[PDB]
Amino acid sequence: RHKILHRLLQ
Amino acid sequence: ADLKSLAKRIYEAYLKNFNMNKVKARVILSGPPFVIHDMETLCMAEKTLVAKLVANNKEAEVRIFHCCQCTSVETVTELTEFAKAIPGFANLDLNDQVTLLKYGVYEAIFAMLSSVMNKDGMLVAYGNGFITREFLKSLRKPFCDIMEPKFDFAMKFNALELDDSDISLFVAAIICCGDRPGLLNVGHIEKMQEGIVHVLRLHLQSNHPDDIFLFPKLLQKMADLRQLVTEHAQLVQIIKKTESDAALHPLLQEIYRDMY
Ligand SMILES: CC/C=C\C/C=C\C/C=C\C/C=C\C/C=C\CCCC(=O)O
Repeated sequence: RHKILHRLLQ
Repeated sequence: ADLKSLAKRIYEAYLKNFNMNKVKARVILSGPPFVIHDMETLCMAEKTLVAKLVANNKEAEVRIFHCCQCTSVETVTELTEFAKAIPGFANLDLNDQVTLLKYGVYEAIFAMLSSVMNKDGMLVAYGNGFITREFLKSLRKPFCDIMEPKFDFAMKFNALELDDSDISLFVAAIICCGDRPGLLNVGHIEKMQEGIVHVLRLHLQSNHPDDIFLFPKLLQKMADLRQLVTEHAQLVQIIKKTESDAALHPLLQEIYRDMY
């Protein structure tokens, strides 16, 4: 549900 | 544990990850930034600083709001890197990392925005523009309502005379907040928060011996920021629903969605 934030966190 | 070292590590991460800090901003604000005080100078600044946006065009207020969102997107990215450098953050469940950032980024954004604001305006576009507070007030509704509460917060926040070493810890405390909705490991986050807040408390004692209430003042500012963000999100929803041309960037849509 937070694909971008989740990506930035990787 | 070495609290002085944790504070220095958080400060170093702040200096590394944010393009703007209070020292940089003050150098610029002291006197180069192109001054935006009316529609003529807005249009001139756009042609120099965001040429692609006016090479076609939307209403001036909608173009300004687009530049607002672009700034927020960039600051969210900086905050995510900063958070990943906060000692202990990376050990959290990835879902909790997302939750902490979702609820914390706009509180942190408006706290840090104070560093580029004075009573007359604010730095924009990576320090290359200065847009006046009166010009933003002059925009048509609802866009003239975006920035004024943020200036009001910043004037009182700036009167605290914090420096970047303080603000870095304050932003870390904003992010490391155990009462955000939907957290999975509340206990661990609360202990992480307790640790960061302890470092903040000791740092303020050392750095501001003149102001014995600075720590409780800053706790109150954290609560003020949560209210500011709740109200900001409400205005953004009004804009999203009534302003077809004011497209919301997808990262900001995912942050706002199901927030308050
Ligand atoms: C040359 C023109 C470029 C920039 C000047 C135009 C607009 C101001 C730019 C940035 C303002 C700074 C921060 C935005 C603060 C609040 C609105 C945030 C919008 C949001 O993400 O919900």
